[PDB]
Amino acid sequence: PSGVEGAAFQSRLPHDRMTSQEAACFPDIISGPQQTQKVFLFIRNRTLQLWLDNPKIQLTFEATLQQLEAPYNSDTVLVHRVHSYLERHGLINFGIYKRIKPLPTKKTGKVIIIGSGVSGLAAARQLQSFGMDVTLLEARDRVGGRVATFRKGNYVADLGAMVVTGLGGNPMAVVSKQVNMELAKIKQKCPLYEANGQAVPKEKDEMVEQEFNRLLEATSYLSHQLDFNVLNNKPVSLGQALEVVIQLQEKHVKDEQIEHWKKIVKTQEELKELLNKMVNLKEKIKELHQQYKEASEVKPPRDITAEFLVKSKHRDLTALCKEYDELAETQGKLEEKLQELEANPPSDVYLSSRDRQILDWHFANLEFANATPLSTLSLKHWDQDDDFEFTGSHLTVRNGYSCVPVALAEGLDIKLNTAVRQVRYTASGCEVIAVNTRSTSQTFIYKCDAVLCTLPLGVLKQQPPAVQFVPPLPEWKTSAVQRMGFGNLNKVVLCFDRVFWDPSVNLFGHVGSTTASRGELFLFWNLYKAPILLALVAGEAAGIMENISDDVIVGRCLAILKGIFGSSAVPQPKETVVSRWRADPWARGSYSYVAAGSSGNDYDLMAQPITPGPSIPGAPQPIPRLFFAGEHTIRNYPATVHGALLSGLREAGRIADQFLGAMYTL
Amino acid sequence: ARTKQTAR
Amino acid sequence: RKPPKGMFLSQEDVEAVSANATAATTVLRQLDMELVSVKRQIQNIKQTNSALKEKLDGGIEPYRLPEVIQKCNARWTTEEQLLAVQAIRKYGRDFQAISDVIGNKSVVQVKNFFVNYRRRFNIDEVLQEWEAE
Ligand SMILES: Cc1cc2c(cc1C)N(C[C@H](O)[C@H](O)[C@H](O)COP(=O)(O)OP(=O)(O)OC[C@H]1O[C@@H](n3cnc4c(N)ncnc43)[C@H](O)[C@@H]1O)c1[nH]c(=O)[nH]c(=O)c1N2C=O
Repeated sequence: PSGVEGAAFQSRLPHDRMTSQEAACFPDIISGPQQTQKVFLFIRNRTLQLWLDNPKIQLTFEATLQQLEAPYNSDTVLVHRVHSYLERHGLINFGIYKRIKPLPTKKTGKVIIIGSGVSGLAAARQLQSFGMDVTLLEARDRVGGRVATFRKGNYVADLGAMVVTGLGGNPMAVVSKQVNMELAKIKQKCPLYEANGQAVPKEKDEMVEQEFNRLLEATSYLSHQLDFNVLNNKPVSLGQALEVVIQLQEKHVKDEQIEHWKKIVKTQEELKELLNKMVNLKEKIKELHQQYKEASEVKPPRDITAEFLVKSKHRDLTALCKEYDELAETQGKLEEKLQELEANPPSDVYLSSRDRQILDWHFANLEFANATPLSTLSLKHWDQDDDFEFTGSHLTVRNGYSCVPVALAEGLDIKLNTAVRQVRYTASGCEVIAVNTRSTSQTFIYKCDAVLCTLPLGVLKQQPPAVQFVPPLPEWKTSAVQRMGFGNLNKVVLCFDRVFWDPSVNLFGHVGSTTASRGELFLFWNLYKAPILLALVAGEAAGIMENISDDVIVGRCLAILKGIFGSSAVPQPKETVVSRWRADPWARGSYSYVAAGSSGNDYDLMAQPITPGPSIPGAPQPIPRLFFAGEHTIRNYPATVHGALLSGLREAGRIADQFLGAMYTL
Repeated sequence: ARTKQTAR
Repeated sequence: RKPPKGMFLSQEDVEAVSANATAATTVLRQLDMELVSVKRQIQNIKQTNSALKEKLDGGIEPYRLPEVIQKCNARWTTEEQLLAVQAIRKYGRDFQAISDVIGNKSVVQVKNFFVNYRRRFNIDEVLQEWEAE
């Protein structure tokens, strides 16, 4: 889409309709005349288009009105109400951008942000953008959180997220214009190579993918059309629904074969019964013909009974002879209906070992996409957010996805090597106790009005607790925390010094010996200018390969590589880096998923902020003091970098509304 | 979650 | 609203694979053994039906007699009449076979012959006796 309707779409917003969250800020317009609404939508929409057209500089109210046209630029209070609404919820003036109206001399309010992960920096810049006092506490010695880029010499490779899942409606699209980062399109063609070292033929390769895609749809049928979502009081996982689908089809192969072979025995019994009638016809013919020859011996002139018995036997024998030919002609038809059936038997097996070994690889990829074994994804919900997909090609960063978080950190107050370890939120404010990672003796106390918590769900999940909440989080929260899934996925970075792969191929897969290792080093990427190959460990392989030394993982990687490229063409790598996100204390995992028994409505529970109890009994219910952002708090966009950033934007909006007041809801 | 490296 | 073409997913199948974890392996095993039983069963009738095909070699070519190419005449020779009366006793109302035995009388003037000579040759007594068998 283009025009002002494109600005709405590029902002994840219906152009022709007013959102739940615009209704709450503009209830007068929602219940008003359908014409004022349309006014509003165009009054809105337009504004986003100006922001998008030049996102490197602040979009001030004055400029917006100046470029709005009659009759829209009349009700200035509406344009004020709109431009304030957007700026506040970070649909405009978010990211880098030169500031037309430099920041206020005196700040109001004090928020501590836990973690300078991408969500963290997003809120921070926004809150600071809003005249607030922001301080970010990072346990690491670098920013970016799960956005981690490895740079040595000219080698560059992300250990963290490395793809921009399409610019259609992507806020990263705005950031790209702002922070120049080299985005490279990813050629989707991917050829698989079995363990033997030989490429799978296209006919099998196309044949297998379609079955996998068909199989997925099948599960959806089970879920939505047959209410297959509980089983012995437990919730059905996608993995369970895949086996039961494959099983039902295997069964159906056997069902077809039994029908085909039963058709055979039906004919053979007819044929065998038909033969019996032909023997017992022939022997009747044998016997008569004797009688005829015997009766014929009486020589003429014979009296007429003897003459009858000659002619009489002749009719009988011929009569039985025309029978036996009809029978040997029904024979003829059934003896070919039997080579027809042998000529057209059904399929031997639904799937052979080679097939299931390639179909493993397609499941490995699905486990990579969800960072978890398919036996954990909820059947009903694992793809709840599979509707807000961005459009366009997926892309990589050629210069390290680490540049984005580093760009965001510019001019913010970040305490590095600062491990928050206890959060105390009270009616009158909060204090955060953090220690020093380098030296754990050194203790720090941080007092503030609100605390924004971008702690990964893995860190949030840990027993015993990496971080103490006093008072404890309420059960409605903690139980949402156990229900959700935090998955794992790891990468191996192979740093060579010759280029020996098909350079025109970004990605190519390795097929596993077994279902159990379907994720083990199953896929490689040539994304980087330098000679760098990068290899994935997903599914059940993921958590296991963390118990194995680099040199073993690297050795296995080279072996798969040698078998596919020739044992001579594969040098030793000059640098090697293996990731351990599950092991990592500041992540305890990779990103999240919708575990069996969860739903996208846990992701909403995660975002609801906590309002603490009254200090003195009978005191009025206070302000909410603790809030939550990061990848696991945004329902329509979990487990991405853009999703985490949007949650940051979200809370900065929510924070500011609570402590700076909303002056746009009149 | 859902499925990556594709434009659907 | 219907599963992808080729997928076979009916309600009844699906309970039966999930009653317990083992059930899915079981049902498949029954179909394997059940399929094998038909294959064993075939190769008997395939063998037995091979036995009978051998007992029927040569066909019946040696036991055949040539064709009686005989223009149908009208008048009734006294043998043609006497052949007839025995034919009725041994055949009943099967006019074709009775018209074969005689050979030059077609099936209508068989029927006509029963009419005109019914009193003269005491027919019905013959038929009564023919039924008695
Ligand atoms: C291996 C891999 C690959 C991909 C992706 C992810 C991964 C892992 N992800 C997900 C994002 O990485 C993640 O959701 C986001 O970074 C959240 O980002 P987020 O929501 O900000 O989580 P964070 O870890 O960045 O922020 C948490 C911060 O909190 C800090 N911290 C923790 N405990 C602390 C404490 N006690 N005190 C102080 N600080 C503490 C921690 O060090 C970190 O800085 C992708 N996303 C995307 O868009 N494209 C992609 O290709 C990918 N990718 C591959 O496909």
